[PDB]
Amino acid sequence: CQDKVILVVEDDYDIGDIIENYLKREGMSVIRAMNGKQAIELHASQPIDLILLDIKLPELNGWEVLNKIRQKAQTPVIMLTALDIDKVMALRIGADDFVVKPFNPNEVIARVQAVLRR
Repeated sequence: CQDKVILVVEDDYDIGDIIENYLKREGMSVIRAMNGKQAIELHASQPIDLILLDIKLPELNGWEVLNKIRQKAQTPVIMLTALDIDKVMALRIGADDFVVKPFNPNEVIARVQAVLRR
């Protein structure tokens, strides 16, 4: 999975930093988006292999963020979620996946690598 590019969409800087270093130490490249507008822009401009998307974003509803991206490409997504909207989350299995908050960062690496392999 070396050189695969992961878009990490997360408003909390420390959680994003934890995810980033775990992904980079496994050999992946990381691009950080702090909100949904940034996610849409960076997904449009960079070759992204997988999006890690926190549902809790400051202004946009994070499912319409996914919806907006999905109208464009079928880029794999792993949602970071607290587990409301249980249905739309079961929906994604699917090729996609989710990680429940709070999480062990090792779970993120495991699920990213699995989704990429599929």
